[PDB]
Amino acid sequence: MDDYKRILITKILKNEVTEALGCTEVGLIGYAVSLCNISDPFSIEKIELTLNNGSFKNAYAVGVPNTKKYGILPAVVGGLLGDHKNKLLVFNGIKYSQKLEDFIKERLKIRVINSPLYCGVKIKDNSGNTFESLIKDNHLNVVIPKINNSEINGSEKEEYKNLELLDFLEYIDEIPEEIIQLVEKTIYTNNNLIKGDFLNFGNDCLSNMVNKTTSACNTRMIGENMPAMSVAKSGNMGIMATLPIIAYDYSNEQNQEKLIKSILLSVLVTIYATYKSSYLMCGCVSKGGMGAVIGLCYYKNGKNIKKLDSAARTFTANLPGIICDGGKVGCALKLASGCFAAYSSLFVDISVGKNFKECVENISEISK
Amino acid sequence: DDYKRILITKILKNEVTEALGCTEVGLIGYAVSLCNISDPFSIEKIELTLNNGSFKNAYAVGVPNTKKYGILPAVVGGLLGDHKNKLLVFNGIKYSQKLEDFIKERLKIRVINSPLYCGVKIKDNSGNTFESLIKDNHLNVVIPKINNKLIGSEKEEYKNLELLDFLEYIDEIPEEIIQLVEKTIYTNNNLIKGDFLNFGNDCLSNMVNKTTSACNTRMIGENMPAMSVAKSGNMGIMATLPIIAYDYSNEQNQEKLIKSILLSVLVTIYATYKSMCGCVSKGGMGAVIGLCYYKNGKNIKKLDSAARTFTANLPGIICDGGKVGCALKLASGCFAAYSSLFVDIVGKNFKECVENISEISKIMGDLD
Ligand code: FES
Ligand code: FES
Ligand SMILES: [Cl-]
Repeated sequence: MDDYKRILITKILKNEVTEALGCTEVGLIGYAVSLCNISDPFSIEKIELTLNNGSFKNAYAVGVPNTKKYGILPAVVGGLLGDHKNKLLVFNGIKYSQKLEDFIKERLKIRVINSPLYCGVKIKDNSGNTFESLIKDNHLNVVIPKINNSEINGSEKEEYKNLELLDFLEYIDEIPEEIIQLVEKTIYTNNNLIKGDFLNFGNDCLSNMVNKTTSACNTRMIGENMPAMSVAKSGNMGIMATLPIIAYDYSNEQNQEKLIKSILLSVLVTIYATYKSSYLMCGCVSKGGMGAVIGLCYYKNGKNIKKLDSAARTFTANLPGIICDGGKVGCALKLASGCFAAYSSLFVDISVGKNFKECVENISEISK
Repeated sequence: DDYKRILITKILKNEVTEALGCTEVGLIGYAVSLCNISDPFSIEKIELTLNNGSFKNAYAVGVPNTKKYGILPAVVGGLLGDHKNKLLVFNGIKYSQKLEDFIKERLKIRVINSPLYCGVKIKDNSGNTFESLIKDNHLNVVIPKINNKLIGSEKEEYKNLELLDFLEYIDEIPEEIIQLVEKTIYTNNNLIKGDFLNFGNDCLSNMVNKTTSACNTRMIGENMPAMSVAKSGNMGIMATLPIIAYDYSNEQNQEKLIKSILLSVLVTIYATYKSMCGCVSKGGMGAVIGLCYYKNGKNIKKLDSAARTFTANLPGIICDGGKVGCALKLASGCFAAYSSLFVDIVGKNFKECVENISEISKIMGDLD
């Protein structure tokens, strides 16, 4: 029950659980374009956007919220219309302009590079003035312009990646008030993404998990005007960490107290797995699904360390596809596979590590 | 028209065979039997060299007709069996507890990090030496030099066939092939014993439960054979069991079952010829195609969509955990094959998909 640990986990939770309107690809472009703070978008002579291929491929299939359009072009226009103070909720309240879209299309150049996360914007004005913007790395830090920080150090995340599973189990038993509100907002937000049926096999627990997870994932993908609660700057890791648990709870006890603790443990595990991991390819399901299998195991078996280690082991052995196909449906399919692996891991015991910590570290080593 | 019928029929008779135990123990038994020792009690030393990709998948596998698990009883079973039986070497053996204890004192196991390898070296109480070697794939007997029994240009022609060719073949099946398909259905249905992965009752959870149950029956070493496809019993289970379970859950059409099972076997052999493990990537492709034919008939647009979705939702490929890891991979294969029949998007068509999965399995094999 150390109070130093409680403040460290709280700061990391407040830093890694954030709202994002639209998928990372379009939202990141919109935020980077808004950071240039152009007063008159019609006074622009040239706009060059530099994106890495790893991320931003599949941006063509992503709906930009409040535009009724898909891809990079509407995301740039949306950024010119949005406010940088909104961060990844930049598309909120924007009034899409078809006039600005056609104006920008005949002025937009896209440069694609082969590198980790990168989103740079360079803009030439009709008066010679230049404006630059830059968001970099999977932690989405604004490099250009220099902004005031809520300020997690490298040593802080190093301390968190040395914590044990028991530390997260203790934390969920005495959750701060501010974190209870955050978890409840996460549950509400990600449950609101459930709309039309995407993959409904039956009425049982597993199919409700698959159907609700794939439905929330499709709602984001099509460009609906619903924010999502992302975990470690990934809206997919957010859905994967929360929706299989929200659906499991709906199919079982409908216990709001158990749901808060299981969702929180899942987010804590998802951040932990992300911090231990190195990026090169996807990981939404290997990290978010590990949070889900642990969170589901806590809902099902309580504070049982022998059960938790057995679910981590079975999940690591039944790990889904390394590479995601992308496109309009790829992520939804991987997330449905993640549901199956996380759910089925709660019924098989193996003999891939010897415990939760060794399992997360093993999945980290396979990222080569 | 009739040239294709004879080619397909010969390949069907050559690739659909009975197998008693799992490949790991059966391969050891066959390699030990290839030394053809007259008196097993006249042996001074036995060294078995195995690659790790098959050693780890053998430490808990039951050896048929022994009531024991692992490498030691498989070697003893090989000393008792006949090399003319190949993959059915453990058939009819009379296990000797005296020979087991005798051999345990003289047996050395060397483990190497390489593709499939199973070598046996034996020193006689008279100084004479006897060597055996199977490598790359079971039945590839390098030492001793043997005449080629089962049948490169025939497989090359079959590798160039279209999906339509298999759809035509299942509409006018020879009598000898209908008996083979019925024997395959009976044999693999007989492996279903105790429930392994329940999930209640649904078409999907029935497929999962029956597939994982048949796998567990083989894994524990029961003296009941399996119908293997391109050798490998796991590939036979994956190609047949999900279809047998789907048929039991929806209608009970024996005619549609025969055609769907046959198409699945035809696709499974095709995918194998167009090539590491791949039990689920090849057998599961046969299953999704066979299930799609049961569900939609001779519809090429549906079949193309089923292969595309399966290729995008492709399971693990690299199986860890152990022997239970195979049952988990086959349960994941059930989910991917079943769910692929409800989502439309990869290759673009069946042929491009089989060729694509083949290219990615090579990349996974180059990791180690
Ligand atoms: S990009 Fe991660 S699941 Fe698709
Ligand atoms: S060896 Fe093929 S699924 Fe395990
Ligand atoms: Cl096998």
